[PDB]
Amino acid sequence: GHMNLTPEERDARTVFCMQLAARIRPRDLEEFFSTVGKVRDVRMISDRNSRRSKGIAYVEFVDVSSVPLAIGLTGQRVLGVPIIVQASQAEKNR
Repeated sequence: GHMNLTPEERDARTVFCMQLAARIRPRDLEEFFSTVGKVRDVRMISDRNSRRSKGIAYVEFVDVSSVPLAIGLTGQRVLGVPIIVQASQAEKNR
């Protein structure tokens, strides 16, 4: 349980989006959440190198409660682009 929020908790609202298509746009992820949510910014790895994973992005949400929202979206697949439940959490707790 929380008691109060932290400034650094806002940093952690980001959602790691893995399993993505080689040819996804940055917007394809922000759209996919905007239907139920609000986006702060879009930190898509510029996946053009043609030799790495080719299926990753990090979307900054504006809201803590959209992290467990985004988890619940794992089994959709826009054009063939599902998302992992992973979140962009950290190996830290107080």
